[PDB]
Amino acid sequence: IKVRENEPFDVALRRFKRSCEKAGVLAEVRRREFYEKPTTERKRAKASAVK
Amino acid sequence: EIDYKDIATLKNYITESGKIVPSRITGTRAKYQRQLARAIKRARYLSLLPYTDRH
Amino acid sequence: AVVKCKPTSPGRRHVVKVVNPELHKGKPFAPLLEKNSKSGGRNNNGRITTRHIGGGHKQAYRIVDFKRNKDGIPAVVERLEYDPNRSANIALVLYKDGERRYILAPKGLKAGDQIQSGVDAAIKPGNTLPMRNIPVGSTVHNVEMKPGKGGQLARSAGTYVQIVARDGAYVTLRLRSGEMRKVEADCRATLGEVGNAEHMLRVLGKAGAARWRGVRPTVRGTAMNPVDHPHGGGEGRNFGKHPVTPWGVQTKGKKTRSNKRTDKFIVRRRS
Amino acid sequence: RKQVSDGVAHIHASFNNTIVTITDRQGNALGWATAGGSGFRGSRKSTPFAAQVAAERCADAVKEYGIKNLEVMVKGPGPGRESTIRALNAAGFRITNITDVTPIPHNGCRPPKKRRV
Amino acid sequence: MRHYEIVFMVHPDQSEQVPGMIERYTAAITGAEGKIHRLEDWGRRQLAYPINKLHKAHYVLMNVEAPQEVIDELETTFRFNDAVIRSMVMRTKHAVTEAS
Amino acid sequence: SLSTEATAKIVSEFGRDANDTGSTEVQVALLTAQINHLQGHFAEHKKDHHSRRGLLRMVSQRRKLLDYLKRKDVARYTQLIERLGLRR
RNA sequence: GUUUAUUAAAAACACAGCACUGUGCAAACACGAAAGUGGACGUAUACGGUGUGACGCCUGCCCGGUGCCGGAAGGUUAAU
RNA sequence: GCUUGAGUCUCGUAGAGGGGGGUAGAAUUCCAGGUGUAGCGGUGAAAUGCGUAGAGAUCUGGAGGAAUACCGGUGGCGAAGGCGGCCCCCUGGACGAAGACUGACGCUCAGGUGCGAAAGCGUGGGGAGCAAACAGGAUUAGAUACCCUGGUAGUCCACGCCGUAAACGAUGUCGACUUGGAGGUUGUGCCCUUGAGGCGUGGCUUCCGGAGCUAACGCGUUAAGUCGACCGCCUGGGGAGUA
Repeated sequence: IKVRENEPFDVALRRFKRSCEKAGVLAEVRRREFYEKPTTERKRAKASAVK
Repeated sequence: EIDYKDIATLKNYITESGKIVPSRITGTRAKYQRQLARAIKRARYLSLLPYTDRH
Repeated sequence: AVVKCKPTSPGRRHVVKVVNPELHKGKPFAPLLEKNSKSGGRNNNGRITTRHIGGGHKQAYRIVDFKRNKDGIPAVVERLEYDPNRSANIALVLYKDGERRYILAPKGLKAGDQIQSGVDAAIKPGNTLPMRNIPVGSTVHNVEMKPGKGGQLARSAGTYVQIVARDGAYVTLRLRSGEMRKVEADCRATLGEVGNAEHMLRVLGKAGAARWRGVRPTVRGTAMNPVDHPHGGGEGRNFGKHPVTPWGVQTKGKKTRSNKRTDKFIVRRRS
Repeated sequence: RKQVSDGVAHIHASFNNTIVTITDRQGNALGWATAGGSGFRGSRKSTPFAAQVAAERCADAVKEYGIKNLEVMVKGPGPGRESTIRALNAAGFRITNITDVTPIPHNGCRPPKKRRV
Repeated sequence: MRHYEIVFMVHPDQSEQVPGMIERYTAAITGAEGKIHRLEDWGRRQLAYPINKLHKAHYVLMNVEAPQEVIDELETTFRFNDAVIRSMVMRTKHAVTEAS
Repeated sequence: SLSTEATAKIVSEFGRDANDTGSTEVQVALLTAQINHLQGHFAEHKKDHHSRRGLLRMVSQRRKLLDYLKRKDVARYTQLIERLGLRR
């Protein structure tokens, strides 16, 4: 979660949060408890991941 | 993997923010991913490892 | 155990009893009994001061130990008994030096059960000890308000008081009312909650049951003439007035606490 | 006044508004500025521009403290946050840490239903 | 008589009462003719997260074979004792003796 | 299920010898032992509807074997249910 | 069940049950120039007041008026 | 009588199978307090709502309830409904390896009995979040809706009831035979284990396809192919799964 750097620093370059929290994990927990849509969203996500 | 007190090994199999790493990344056949995770959780109860990095 | 009576003869149709097989079927312990003469609701002037009281069954008073002074001596619960003067049951207990006393019976307490009053008592239900030694967030009954005086809070059946704070020489207590009250922390209190909760589930069923607990009928105000009650009169049913006591003071809302002496000790009124 | 010389910039980016609070290391606030309090009410208070002018305006109003070092703590998602920390090192601050402190439940409370728009 | 692995943290300020406790606990095991296989005192070790805040605490690893009743009263001993925070007793995984 | 020492004891009591562990009296007695032990378990719990399904498999299977042994040798049947205290 | 002893026994009163409201104990409340007493040797699962009146299905909308509860900013406001 | 069906015993394996008890960490809400100050929240835009009685933000302490991120996977277990932190206790089943034992003890099953999501009902608790009803704000021609702000039953626990679902692989159960390929998961045997290998042999499962079948679509060794046993059900649409 943290970053620090010594005096050679210019830019933020914190892409630790395109790794874990920001993009998916908080936008996922904005909306409803189903049990049902996730079983089919994961079903078609794993059925789309195919050659 | 079988053991939870070896937190060097467990600390390899965990990310920088306390989260268990998927076997999609680290190899780790599923039996040992299950033993692994369960050992990580037993270690987080004992405060050998952290649950997160914002305690 | 609550029991609906079978509806033979109306009068029994709606009765729910609270039976208790663990109460002592027999005579109470005699040298802790005394005469309790019934008053009728009438003061030393003869006048009815509290209305609706009178008749009912003859009752003998049972000296219940509210103080719990025998400190450090253990006591085994000899039995549980029916007390007519209270909602709760009383436990007759026997100290190790051969002295029997009646206490209010807490919830889990059966016959053959160790209780122990005093500072170094174990924290388990039935043990009276000062509230600077009880943990915060514990259900506690038979609470003293002044040290040494006797228990006055949470005595009625199924009733507890939760200790929520220990700020200094005082403990903040959530009374069963919902009211937060400060009590001095040297005041003893008995652990657990007092134990006949199912008392509130009984339904009495007929008019004579109320009569035999000593509760005479209540004539309602609007049924009277105007000379009697402020509600009075009127050619069929006629209310038209703001509801009052028989002495003209507003019922239905109007707050009647005036103390100013114990307002220091009230952290929050009930709601 | 009181001359703290190190603080924390808690930026609270949400979807509708970013709110920047500059405090000390004890956690006592020294001065705040929101994107909605900088003009542009409404669809324009959730933009990176509004967040950066919110952060410029929060860099002002802590001149009375002589803050030179600060950590940055970032909550929530939002069109803000990224631009926000930029505005902070456009205001002479030595930005030391950038932590992201978004609250994530470990499957706690049930989130609200919504949005059949 | 099955196997158990007991660990328990102790409050750091009562660390000097640690080996005494150990003896008593081990004594309780020998009250039931159960045997104790390893025993480790791991020292005051830094906690990964604060608990009542209280950082660095004193760990004791035990690994006892016993009947389940003395293990149960050992658990209640860990309940009431204010010294010990976080016990954990586990599975058989038949008797171990090694280090980590 | 049942202890190894318990199963060995019942095989030793009901079989022709040890290693005769599949005879009809032996299977019936092992099922009986487990049925009674789980009477103790299901007096408590009472909402372990999954474990009970295993128990009713034991009851039904015991019943099938008693029906077999009844229509093969009735003397073994009467000695068996006499010894196990079943049939009520 | 009770009631107009002596023209009214009833659909009226009562009632169990329900609800609202007051009451933290030196309780509210009542009798009492006061002391005191009843409430109660009870303690909110208790006690007082008010309405409705077993049980079953239910109890909709209105807070502008009158009351009550709460608020404290401003206006007005006694003795001094 | 016999062992190739069915079952018992020995040793292990994997598992969110069940029931009871305990505990842990994040987060939401509330309460008390510190800093601090003019907005916060919300939306397509707004307003209702909260806020100088000091909100929102932020830090500290506390209470409480529910759910258990990451692992997590057309992964696993269960007859089905379903089951997801960690630990203990009680307990069911499955599968594998070699050997021993019983000896057809088997398959299906009308009536019968049991289990059976969710909502609902009864009694007693609990009540943080979410949220039918409800209220207000908008939107609109209207808006008893979608959207916003609140919000009660309910959701949670104990015991009892109900007895249903697109309770669905829209595919009854049991058994036998019939070309293949790529995986997943869990056992086991053999070989320089010369490593994250090579060769087999089981259990469960996913995708694609051959013959065959099928109205077609598709199914395709887990069949909707080729057969056998027993059960359940169908007979034009509506009326009506109603009286």
